[PDB]
Amino acid sequence: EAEAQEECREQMQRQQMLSHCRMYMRQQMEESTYQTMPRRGMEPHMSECCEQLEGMDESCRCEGLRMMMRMMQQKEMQPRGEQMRRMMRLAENIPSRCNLSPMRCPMGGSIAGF
Repeated sequence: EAEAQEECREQMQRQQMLSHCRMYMRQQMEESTYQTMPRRGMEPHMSECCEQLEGMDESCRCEGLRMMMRMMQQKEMQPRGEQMRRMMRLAENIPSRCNLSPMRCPMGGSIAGF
């Protein structure tokens, strides 16, 4: 855990992506029909949160998802087994879209390219 972690954690507050992100979860509920992300112009809902990570420092991005993921469920752990289960894969895809060759993640002093 690098001392610069504070910069990351602090910035996370600014990155209030969880608001739109939370909306995305709800969107998943309604989107339960079309949830399958189409190549032709993907859903903007996901893109909304994408900018936040994308705007968040790379090293901070690692901690961001971890903190946000836990915070998301904590804020309002949506109740759903089969439905949300599918969302899991989609969830990882959201940050993939903004993901970028990460050199090192100060999250527990990663070894390889986290």
